[PDB]
Amino acid sequence: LPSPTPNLEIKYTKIFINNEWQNSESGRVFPVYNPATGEQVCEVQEADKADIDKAVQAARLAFSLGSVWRRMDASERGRLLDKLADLVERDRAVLATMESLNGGKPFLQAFYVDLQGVIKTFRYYAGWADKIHGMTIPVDGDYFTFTRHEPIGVCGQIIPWNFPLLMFAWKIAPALCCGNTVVIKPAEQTPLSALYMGALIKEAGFPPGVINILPGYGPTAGAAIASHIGIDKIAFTGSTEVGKLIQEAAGRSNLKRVTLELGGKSPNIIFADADLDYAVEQAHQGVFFNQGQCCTAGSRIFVEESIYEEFVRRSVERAKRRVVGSPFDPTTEQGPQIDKKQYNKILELIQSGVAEGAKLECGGKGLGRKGFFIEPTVFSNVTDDMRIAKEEIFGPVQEILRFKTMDEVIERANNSDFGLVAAVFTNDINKALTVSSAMQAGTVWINCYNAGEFGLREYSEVKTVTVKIPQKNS
Amino acid sequence: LPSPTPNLEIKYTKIFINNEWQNSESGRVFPVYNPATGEQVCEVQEADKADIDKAVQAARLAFSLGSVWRRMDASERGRLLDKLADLVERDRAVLATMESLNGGKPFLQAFYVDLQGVIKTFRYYAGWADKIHGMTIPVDGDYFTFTRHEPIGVCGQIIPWNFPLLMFAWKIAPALCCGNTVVIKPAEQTPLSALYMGALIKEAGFPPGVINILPGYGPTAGAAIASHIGIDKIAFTGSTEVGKLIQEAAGRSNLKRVTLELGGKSPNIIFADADLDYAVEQAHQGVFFNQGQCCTAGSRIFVEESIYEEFVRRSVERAKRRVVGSPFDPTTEQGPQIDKKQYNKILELIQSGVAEGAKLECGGKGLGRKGFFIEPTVFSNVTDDMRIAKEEIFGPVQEILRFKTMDEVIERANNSDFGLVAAVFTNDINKALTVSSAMQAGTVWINCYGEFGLREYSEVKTVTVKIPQKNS
Amino acid sequence: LPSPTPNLEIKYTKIFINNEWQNSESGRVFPVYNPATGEQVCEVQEADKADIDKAVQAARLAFSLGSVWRRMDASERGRLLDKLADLVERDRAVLATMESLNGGKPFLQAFYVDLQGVIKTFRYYAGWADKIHGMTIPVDGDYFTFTRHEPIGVCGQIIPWNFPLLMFAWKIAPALCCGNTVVIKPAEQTPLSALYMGALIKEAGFPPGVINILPGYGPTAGAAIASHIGIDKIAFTGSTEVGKLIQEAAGRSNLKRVTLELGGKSPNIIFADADLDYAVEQAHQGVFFNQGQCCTAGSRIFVEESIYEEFVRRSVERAKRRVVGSPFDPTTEQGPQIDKKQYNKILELIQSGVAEGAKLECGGKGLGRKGFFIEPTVFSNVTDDMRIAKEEIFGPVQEILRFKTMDEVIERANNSDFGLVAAVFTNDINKALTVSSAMQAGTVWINCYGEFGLREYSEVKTVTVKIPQKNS
Amino acid sequence: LPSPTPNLEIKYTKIFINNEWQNSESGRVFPVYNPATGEQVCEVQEADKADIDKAVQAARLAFSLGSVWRRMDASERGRLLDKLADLVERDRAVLATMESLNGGKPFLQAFYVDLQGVIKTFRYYAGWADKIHGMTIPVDGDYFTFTRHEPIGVCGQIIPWNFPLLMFAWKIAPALCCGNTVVIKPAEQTPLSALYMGALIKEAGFPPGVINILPGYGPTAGAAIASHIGIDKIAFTGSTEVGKLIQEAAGRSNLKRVTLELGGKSPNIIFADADLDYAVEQAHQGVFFNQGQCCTAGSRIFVEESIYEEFVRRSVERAKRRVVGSPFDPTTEQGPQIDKKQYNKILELIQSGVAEGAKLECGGKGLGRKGFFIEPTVFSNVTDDMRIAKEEIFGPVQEILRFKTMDEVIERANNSDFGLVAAVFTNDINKALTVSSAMQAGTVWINCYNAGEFGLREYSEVKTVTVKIPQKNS
Repeated sequence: LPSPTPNLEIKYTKIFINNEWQNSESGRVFPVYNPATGEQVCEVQEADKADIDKAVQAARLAFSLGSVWRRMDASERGRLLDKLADLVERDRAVLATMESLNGGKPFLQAFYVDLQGVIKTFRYYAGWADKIHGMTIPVDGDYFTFTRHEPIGVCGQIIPWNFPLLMFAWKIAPALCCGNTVVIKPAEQTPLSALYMGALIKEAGFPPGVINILPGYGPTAGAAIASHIGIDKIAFTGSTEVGKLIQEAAGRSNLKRVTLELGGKSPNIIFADADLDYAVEQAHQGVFFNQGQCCTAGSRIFVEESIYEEFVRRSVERAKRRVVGSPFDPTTEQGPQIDKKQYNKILELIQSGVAEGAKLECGGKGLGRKGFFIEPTVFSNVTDDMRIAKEEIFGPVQEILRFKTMDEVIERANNSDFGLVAAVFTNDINKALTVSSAMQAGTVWINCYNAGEFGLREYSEVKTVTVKIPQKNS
Repeated sequence: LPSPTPNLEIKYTKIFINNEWQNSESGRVFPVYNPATGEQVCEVQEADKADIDKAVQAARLAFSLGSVWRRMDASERGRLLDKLADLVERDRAVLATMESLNGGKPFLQAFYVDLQGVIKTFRYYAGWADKIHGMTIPVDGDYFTFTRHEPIGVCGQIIPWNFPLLMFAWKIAPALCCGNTVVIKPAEQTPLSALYMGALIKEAGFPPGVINILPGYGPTAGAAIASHIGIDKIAFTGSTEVGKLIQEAAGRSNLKRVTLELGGKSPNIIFADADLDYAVEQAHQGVFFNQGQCCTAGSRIFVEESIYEEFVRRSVERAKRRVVGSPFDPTTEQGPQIDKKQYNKILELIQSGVAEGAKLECGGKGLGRKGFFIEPTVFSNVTDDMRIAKEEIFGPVQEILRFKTMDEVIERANNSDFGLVAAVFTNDINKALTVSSAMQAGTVWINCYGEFGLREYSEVKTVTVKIPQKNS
Repeated sequence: LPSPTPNLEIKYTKIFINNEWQNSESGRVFPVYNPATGEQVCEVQEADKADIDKAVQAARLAFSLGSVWRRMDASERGRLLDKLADLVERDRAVLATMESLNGGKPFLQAFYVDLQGVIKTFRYYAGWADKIHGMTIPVDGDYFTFTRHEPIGVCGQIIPWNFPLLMFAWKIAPALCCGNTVVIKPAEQTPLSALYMGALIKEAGFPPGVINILPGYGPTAGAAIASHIGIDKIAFTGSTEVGKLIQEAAGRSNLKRVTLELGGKSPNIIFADADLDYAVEQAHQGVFFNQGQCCTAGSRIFVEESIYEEFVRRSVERAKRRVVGSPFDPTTEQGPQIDKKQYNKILELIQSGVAEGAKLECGGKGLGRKGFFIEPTVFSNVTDDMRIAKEEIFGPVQEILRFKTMDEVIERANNSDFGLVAAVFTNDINKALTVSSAMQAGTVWINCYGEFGLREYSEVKTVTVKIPQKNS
Repeated sequence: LPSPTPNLEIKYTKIFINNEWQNSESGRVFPVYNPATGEQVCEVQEADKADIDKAVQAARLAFSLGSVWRRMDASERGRLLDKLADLVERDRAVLATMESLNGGKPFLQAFYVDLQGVIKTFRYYAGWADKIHGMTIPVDGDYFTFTRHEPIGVCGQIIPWNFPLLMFAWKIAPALCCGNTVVIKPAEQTPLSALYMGALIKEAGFPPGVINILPGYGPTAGAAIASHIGIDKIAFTGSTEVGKLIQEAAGRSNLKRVTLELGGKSPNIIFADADLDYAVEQAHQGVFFNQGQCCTAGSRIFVEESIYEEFVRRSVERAKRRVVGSPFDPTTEQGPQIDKKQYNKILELIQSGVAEGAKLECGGKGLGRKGFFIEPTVFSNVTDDMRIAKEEIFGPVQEILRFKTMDEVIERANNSDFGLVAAVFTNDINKALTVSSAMQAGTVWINCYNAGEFGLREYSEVKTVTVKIPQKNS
């Protein structure tokens, strides 16, 4: 029975470089708004190219070949990750309050899902730190070769406003596990949760310069990370046309390793043989989750002709009963959207689909004054060539499409540019295997929908050393 | 459209040690029988303690630090294996013939199944040779520790008569892959296909003393290996009673590494939702394949009450039409059993099932004089406590058991001592996953009937170095 | 500057089954001896066959398919291991005091060496719990195979008195990491450290029956674990002549998986180019550590003819300055031996070498009454054929041997039967690399003194599914 | 005692697409020169955007879900690679000769060094084909998650003239092992060895469109690949500034996965305790191997002050006796350089080094009229700031520098941009392990220089599939 901490103070507003709280070099300060009311919560220092340069120097130094962070036993790098989890657990009440206040997401969801995840992953990568193994290879001739997994160096990290803390956790944890020093840039709307983490990082005992958090805008602070000559690696996560400018700015600078976690459609495929009670509810929480604005989920839903009639009826009854309101209110399932820019971008696409063919089953407009609330929207009779089908909506809007054969859904769901996640609902083995295997998706869910070892391969680099031996034996 | 080689000659009948063909120290010679007629095929040299002693010395020398086989590149070890597959591929006709003539298994099945598995295995492990990797561990303090995966040494191997050539492959390939030297003992009844591999091993250009093949009996040849003080490792496969005698005789000698591969019942589970036409056929092939005498097979088939009536009625029609006769004859599905000992042991168990309540649907008796043929047998209304249910029959006899709930079969199929393989037939995801996860078995097949293989043939040697200063 | 807890009373002296403190079924209670003074510390419940049976049934239940220990997320098995480490860290002073009083080992070594290891391993295996991965294999035909790494079941564990708590930690941690239930048997002389862990186990929040501790003798409680039909695996550590009886008892029982961790010599090799200051100190601590009685270390040390003269001089001065006395006294380097049985067995072998050829440089006799104290001993001019060289001494006695060439040591050090640990001291790359590779050993240390461990505590399960059409 | 095939017939000169020899779409034909004499060997069909378009369509068809190459067993992909190695082995004489005649490499070196590498690589990846394993993860909750390793798709590969046939094998083999399809572009100066491989690809019985070979120029054929909207992945190896244009043009088209393999300096470090006879020989064959023009090689050598006098005196005697001449002649150690463009670029850098202080011990000038022979060159008393030290000379020019302490060389050798390969010569363990660990390189050789699993990680993409189960047990 946990509840949000009243009179929440935003104590940490300064830039975190080299374990020190510093002001901005220009002196400029940007505003952070509560999306639930529109009201300004506080002000945060605005980092720029000058601020990045200080943060890279701090991270580069913290990484040199005599550093506290390099002399450290790998097992202890996990220990500082494990103690970080303790602090996130201790301050579970207040971090979720920030994530509910700043992000907009309901409080109970921030406590039971988001932070649970945040805590889980830190403990996970704490376990990995002293288990990243290389190999010994029996190459030809009188030689003996082996490999070390070693840290890349200074890692630029840019995240969005979707899951400010989870994105922070999913990017910080793997990097430190492998022995890197991090220069991170949280979203211009949601830097608060990332900023509080700075206090826990200092408290957990992370060597100075290891993690530098720089709040600010994208084309300013973020583009400075992408074009920085002293950064070894960038890891971006967000939108496609911003992602295209990242790899471009990297190739002209110092050819830093680029990793992108871009958006893209995510089709749910629901067959007739699946149980209706579970299939409807899991697909409803797979579109509307976190107000609908997440790259991990997908609004696109393909339903079989036989159960299409019943599916719509079940869906509309979940939308007419979904509680939408205050993020601090324990009854609310849905919160507000992030931006005025976002609020308007969704309505544009809703009113696109209205005049384009699809049937407005429920909702459509905004809920009312203050915040960026949109009443739950469900569309029926959606086709592939519609604007709502190609460009995915990033809000509380779900599309219900009709399908006949198994070969039909495969080619219709696969029709997407780089980036796909799949979700099948079946009790037929042969159907599930066929669909999951033919999906051109990174991740395929079967009878579920909610969002490892390969994760840390992008945060360490191979180093193959070979030695001449006097005589080789097997 | 392949066919057996007419007027086959068994050219290789001597002991294979150090790439030479040697006569037995005693001079004694044992017979090898054609299980389809009872006729004597040929006479093979009989290995004993003396003969095993010479074989170990050949393998110990081939494993020494200066040796060609140790100095050799890992990639070359796989090269030789790949050449061995080549030679088998070329002689696929005659090897299948030997396997058929000696082992009873019908020719086409030994060609397209057994030898396909032989060729593929050598090909597979040929690829593993230079890809056995150790690791580098980041251990606390100013240290750097790495592991080498190194061959154990002389590996003693004893196989049954189930799949004479396949069992030979499955044992030789991984051991040679890791760079060991072998002393192998093929079952007394079926040594022929193993001894031909002797020739191809020399022809492929394997260093002398790497593979030593010794035909002979169990308590003479086999037990000499298990008790031998100069053998580093033993890998046995066969009956449980003999397996218990392996580990006991190994512990009282040098404490050599033991890998047993014993029998054990294998339950086929068939739910109502699965397709009948496929289920009946694959479960039929799950019991009757290779004359029923295989450790990998499972005689007991559980069928959901709903389809039980139809399943038995289908299962009889596949046994009434099952062509049983000459292995060389291209039409025959079922060859003869291996032994008089086996032929009698099966018949005994059938008349147990008859006089204990189970319904003899078809078969039950032997076919005719000469050979060891048993006509296909289906038992209906079989319960768990019956003699035929507990001890698994090693022949062409299938049991069909009634089951009600899912919770029932899981407990009932779990109720075995140590040997388990599973087989489920379902179209339900939740049913197939919840059964496969709950089933206490080594392998579980769903709607049908590697790397971890070579872990038993190499030993880890972890080396740690003291470094001046540690950096990540 | 940590101190032993003054009036340490043994609170936990009962048998730990199913998270409850139960008495002995027989009612008999055995005494525990302080090796520092010879006094009786306390009395502990003597477990027997009937005590084993209850513990097995308790561990079997906590492992059944519906159990809380089986439904538990693997990451949360890591959570209970990591929480256990906390409790050891919190009671670090208390548990080190028990290990010093009962084991005999100096308190500071118990706090900084023994218990640090204990904590570190519980933190290391906590991390592995949800990282034990199987694999997906692209096999031929329209199929899809994957492997599951699953717990074995009930695991019997028997450890010596060498590092009572470390041995407990090194055996408990991996087993639980893989989801097993453990029945462990600590040494008759050192059960106290193990039983206190029982209190930390229940406090940590381990499900009832998951870990069962049983204190007592060898042929009683130990053999009963070995010959138990309900135990799926045994893991023994100790002497070689008891390990031989373990495999035999297992093979005549239920053929449970056997893992033996037996003794065997551990040669140090010291070349002329090595740093004399570092080499003398590390080889001295490579014999005398934990009063000499450790299977992980080794008494025999080969020194090159060039530096042989100086080595003896440096070696005798480190023994003449080594303070021996009370384990609670912070100044003491060496404690007493464990037993009257041990004390006598060491002196027997000392005076053996005196009359056999080796020169008594120092030590030789005991220190006196109360406790089993032996003064540090060094023997010069030792050959391979001596009784002290073959049968390794398990006490505070080091041999110093002479070697001429490189090919000499490798043959002389290799000459051992099953069980070796090497240690090289060199600043020549080609010398170190050729010595460490040619050494027939399980572990080799260069200029000093994991993942593969948890494989013996899990079993592979391959599941293969038939698919409509296979694509790469 | 092997020999080159006299009166060599260059039979294969056309474009290779769908196992069919096609003339160029434009019709144009470009010349291929013998670098030993300057004389024109033959005329090859000139590929361009039009030519590439067809090749991609062939590759895409060979990759579709129905295709033979897709339905094929993993082991049968290994079978084809092994048969290709068989055929290379049979044709070892002509493939070496083609390499020797076209690339300028001395025949006996090309037979025993290069083609041993070509054969051994096809053999090696044949073995990997059916051993690309995924995982099964024990993820929290009632779920079962497994991963597949699946092929990416159509792979675009561009290679240089350094090792025309080794580079071919090194790109083809891993990509084919993982089940991809290939569009490969050999260097304009050495396409012959790669084109001949076309015939052997068809002969081995590779499905049509699995390997499409296109000989041609960079800006035409090469750049058509990096821009194509239907190529999933690109692997480039060559010069840095061409690589900078690859990652950029890939990010402007379809965000295809980019793997670069650029050059860069490679420092040899020789300590006093090392054996002079072996060290001088291996460091000499380090620089001068394959006419000094290989990214794997390293021109700059640091020699300890104590032995510096002897090392020069030893190196000057090894260069004076180094027989340079005709590649077909068995005696010759060194062939000609590949280009007039390359020949000129090396000479420029030499007289740069002469005019900058360094001591010209031997060589400097070219050898004669016809071909592009430069006589073995040794520079003495070189410093870090010099033009020859920063930019690596891609020819037969070695540089010998002096150093005082271990700390000095580690800093001096680490001072490089991106690419690095190290080679230490010592008999001291503490010296070797300190340097090998501290060196900011990818590969480090100890006491040698010379000619795995991590190779195929770049040619397949992970696919996680998670299943919801009724109840989870251990």
